[PDB]
Amino acid sequence: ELSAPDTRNDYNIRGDYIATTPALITFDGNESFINCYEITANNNFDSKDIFNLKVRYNTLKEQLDCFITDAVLIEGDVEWFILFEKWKTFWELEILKKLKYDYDAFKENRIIRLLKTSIDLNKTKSKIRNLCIEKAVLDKILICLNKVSRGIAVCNTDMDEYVRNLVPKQLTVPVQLPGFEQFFHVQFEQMETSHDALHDTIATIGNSLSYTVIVENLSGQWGQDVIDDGGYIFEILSSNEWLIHGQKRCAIKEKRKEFEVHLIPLKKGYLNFPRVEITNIN
Amino acid sequence: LLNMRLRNISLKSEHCILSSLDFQTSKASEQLTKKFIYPQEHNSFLKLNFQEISYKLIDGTSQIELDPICPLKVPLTAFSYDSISATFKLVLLPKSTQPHRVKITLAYELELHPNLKLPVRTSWETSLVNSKLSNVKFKFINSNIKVIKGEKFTMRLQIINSSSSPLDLVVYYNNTINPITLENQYQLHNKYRKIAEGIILLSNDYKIPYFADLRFIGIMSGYYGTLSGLKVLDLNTNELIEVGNGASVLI
Amino acid sequence: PSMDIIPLNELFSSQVENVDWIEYVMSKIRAESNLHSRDFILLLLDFRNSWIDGIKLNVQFEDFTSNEYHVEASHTSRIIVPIKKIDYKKYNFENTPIPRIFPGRQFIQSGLNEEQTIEMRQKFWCREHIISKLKCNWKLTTDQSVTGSVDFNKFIEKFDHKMVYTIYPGRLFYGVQLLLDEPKVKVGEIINLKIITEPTSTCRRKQNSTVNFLDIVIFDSKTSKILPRSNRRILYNGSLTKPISTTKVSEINLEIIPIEKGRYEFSVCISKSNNQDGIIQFDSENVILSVI
Repeated sequence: ELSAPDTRNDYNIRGDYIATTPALITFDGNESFINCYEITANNNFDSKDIFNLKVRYNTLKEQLDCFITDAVLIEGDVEWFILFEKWKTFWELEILKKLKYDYDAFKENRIIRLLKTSIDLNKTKSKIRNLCIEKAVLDKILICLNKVSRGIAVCNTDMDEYVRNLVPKQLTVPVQLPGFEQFFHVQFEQMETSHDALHDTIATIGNSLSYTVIVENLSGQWGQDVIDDGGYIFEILSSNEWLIHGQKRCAIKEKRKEFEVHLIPLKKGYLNFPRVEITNIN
Repeated sequence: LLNMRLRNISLKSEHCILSSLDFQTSKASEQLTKKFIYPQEHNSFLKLNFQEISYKLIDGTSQIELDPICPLKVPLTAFSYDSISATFKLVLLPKSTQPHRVKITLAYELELHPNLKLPVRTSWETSLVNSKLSNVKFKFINSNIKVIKGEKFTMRLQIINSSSSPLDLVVYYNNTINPITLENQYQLHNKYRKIAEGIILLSNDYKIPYFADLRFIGIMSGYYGTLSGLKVLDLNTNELIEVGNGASVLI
Repeated sequence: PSMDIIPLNELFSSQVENVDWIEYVMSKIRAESNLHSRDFILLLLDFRNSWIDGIKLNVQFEDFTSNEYHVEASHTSRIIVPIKKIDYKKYNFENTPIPRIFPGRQFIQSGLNEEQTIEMRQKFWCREHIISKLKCNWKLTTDQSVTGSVDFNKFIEKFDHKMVYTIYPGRLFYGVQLLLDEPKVKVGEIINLKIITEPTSTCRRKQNSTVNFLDIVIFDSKTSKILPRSNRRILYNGSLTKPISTTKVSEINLEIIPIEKGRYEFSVCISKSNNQDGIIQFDSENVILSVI
């Protein structure tokens, strides 16, 4: 979830992820989980508010442990009437050293134990006053879970209202730049090779430093390369920056720069500072 | 020592080497004149470039630019002008000369006068399909770039062979997927997919008999630069000549 | 002598209405909105005479009738015929092809396994479908009354793995379509997506792994797909691994909000596990949107 601060602008967070239908994720750093938020800027410039989030979660070890407890040794209420209600904390102290295999639990298997000890556990259960009506079930469940594999079905059926979700939070202050600009250029390509049908990118990014500059990269061309030299005319509106290119060439490296952070600056005109450099080669 | 100049030369495939000169006001000269100008309270300079030209050879000919150029004047800037030289098949390296005229106008209409002239050699710092065995060459006589819709069209091969046995070769397109990092795996799959069913040859398994007209029809839209499906097999001493030539957009 | 079968994916907008198959296939696409594109397959068969005189060679399908070609003396002329796919759930393709006789024991201990028998039944019954509609009715140009028919039974030899993929979609591992709400959406808007999945009758082949993993790839309509950081591109909730299961009509509905441009195409991929080189099906439904 995501929460908006007490300043209360017209921030419209349309992004709000609810994992209602899946109770599933994995974060083993092989694939990439990306969450994203489609927020809105304020009614005016607003650069420093505070955002706090709400991630409910669990960990998969007690997810499979809740599954193994609720459907491996305490499935019915008949065994839950006597055989485990007097040894529940002993069952938790036995379950905390299970150490199930979480390396093949993300590849076509779930609730599959590793090569942990199962020899002296019977002697440890026999050392106390554990009756055979529970010592048969607590041995047969570990013997079954020593080699078994489940699926993604009937996982939420055990996970439903049987996990304390640690609703953690963080802090994201929505960082901002320093030097606002607003420019728009226009090009006219004197063709070396006739046209290479280039793909465009009208950038919007601002430089935030002192005694600095704004460096731009040209559009991307994908036919026969090394050619299509583009001429340009600036019309550098709403400022007085310094330009450092004239009639470049759209091959391997042109880098039509514009020295910006020297004179005639402004304040933070938006959420961050902006430079919405929209080229238009028509 | 007021505007550092460099020239970059590139080799276009259309038999015209393009050389572009770039001029930029050097930063050491900028601070050098800038502190003495800001002593008299000046922030932006005025170097008026009023006559910039490039000359060719021992007889001086003025090769023009690729576009227009006025008489401009600015400070703390850089500008590049590109001329089109002629591609040389021999080892004669052309030596050209360039010249400029920077009018370093100090204020209240009290201007200095500077001129500069460099001269150096325009070096470049270092298709027809030919086989590996014999004299057999391939080239498409029709222009390899062509603009078609998804309709029927034609294309024209040409063979220059040893005149001893000009025949005994066959063409075919091989409309099947080549049998292949999941992202690079699926990118190579998309390349091998759109190769194998993008255009289809309307006469494959085709015995050749110095022209050879072969006719396609194009199905799927996109630019097929070096369309490499079609594969001319040589019958005797069984090997394969790839034809990595031709590029048809289908829009 | 030969034959090959290739599908198609472009819609073929008009003024290309002079080529004989295109008007028929685009007429069937044009009205009847359930009769969709993307599932037509062209079969490419090459008529070649060994004679001294020209022929005309009109090809009749069950309703498709081709134009009048002209094969002169020894040349080939690939006549391109449209055909739709053959639906696996509507038909049955796992019954033994019958012998004519009922007399001989025919060496009743048949030397075949299960899956080799089933792929032999598929390879026979696919050409049993494509022969039982195909015709041709030829005539000579200089004689004009020597009109005869042809067969196809002594000419088509067998199939391979490519023909049984391309003709029969039941050989594949899952059946997918996509549902998209607005293909012309402005950039400041998030749009629900849908991926229906319907497994096959080759789901019997594995029988143990009850999960498979639906990858998602995105490509700029030109080439060169986007790496999953997806900056300047589709801003996407969730992650692109989305586990699905055998014998399930699942729907991995997702969300997609654009950033910069228009030309985007969406597709899937099946990979059977999470490791490298577990991949089984390069699925290619590949529908398109735009963002103004």
